[PDB]
Amino acid sequence: DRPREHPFVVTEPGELARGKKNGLDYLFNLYEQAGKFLEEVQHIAREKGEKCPTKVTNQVFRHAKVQGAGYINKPKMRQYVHCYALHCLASDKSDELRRCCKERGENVGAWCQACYLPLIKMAKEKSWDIEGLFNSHDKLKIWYVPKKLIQLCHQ
Amino acid sequence: PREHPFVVTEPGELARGKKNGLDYLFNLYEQAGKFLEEVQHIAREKGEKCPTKVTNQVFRHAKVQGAGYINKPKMRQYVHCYALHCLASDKSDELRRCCKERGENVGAWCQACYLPLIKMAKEKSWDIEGLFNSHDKLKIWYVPKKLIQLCHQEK
DNA sequence: TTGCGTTGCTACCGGTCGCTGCACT
DNA sequence: AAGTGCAGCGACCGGTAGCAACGCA
Repeated sequence: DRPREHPFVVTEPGELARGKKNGLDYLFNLYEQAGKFLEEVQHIAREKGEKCPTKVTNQVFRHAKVQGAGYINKPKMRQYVHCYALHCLASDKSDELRRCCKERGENVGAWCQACYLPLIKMAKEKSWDIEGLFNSHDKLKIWYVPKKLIQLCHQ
Repeated sequence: PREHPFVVTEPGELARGKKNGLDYLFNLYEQAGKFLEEVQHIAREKGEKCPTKVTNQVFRHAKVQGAGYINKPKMRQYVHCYALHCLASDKSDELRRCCKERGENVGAWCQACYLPLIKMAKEKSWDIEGLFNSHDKLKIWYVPKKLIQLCHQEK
């Protein structure tokens, strides 16, 4: 029971998946879901007067799992947060990057390495990486900055 | 079961009854060492990765070897003090002898053992890692976070 | 006995490498 | 199916907060 899911594959905005595979608009939505689990946990925290998370803790993951959403797991969500960042911040540029990678016949893996360079430049436009994630956008607030992003960002 | 609480001691000065001295403390790392030695060897024979340092595996090893008394959090707590004993036993010992006068708790002994360390961080251009890497022992012990930042703050 | 403070160490955090499982010749 | 290439996510890592338990008041 509770089986594995089929791989992601690069899509244009709006585009739907090719059967036994998933699109990137799905991927983004997943994060939004995670959000709605953190919402649920936070409520379960006030009641029972426990400490209120503010971010995605392993708890939340555990929680999604038990309500049957294992598809929201820790390593995946980290694997692709750099991209969720891109989508949230400059959906414009995410969208274009998706097209480019689409018509160049890229796999999802390349996309990941690709999505880095814009973010870097966006940081150059600003300064503090954390700032961006740091409650800059209500959606990106709940997620931790990845380590790699931080070090490389300013180099 | 739960080890007798640590209590500050001069060099030598074997403690008595329901307590353990600081010489015993340091002897714990010495032991940990022989466990890493044992692990390293096994890995070779089992053709797996041989660690340069004391990893969760080693701890687990010892527990099996009935030496739970060597555990992760503890060693970490006191890792900074051991550094001193290794590097400048001279200075460590004086810290200890003084501490017999005031008869403070181990908590004090620790949070104080730092001052002399950071002093050594100077001269060596705050290359703590190098410093640990210098001694034959210590090598096997990951520099603690506090030390880096608490040193870094001064910088 | 009665209660507290200190501290040993369970138990879990946030991170993530690299093994499977899966999709195809 | 065996073989290869991808990628999901199990299965740990290194850290450390904070509860019990013990030893002392």
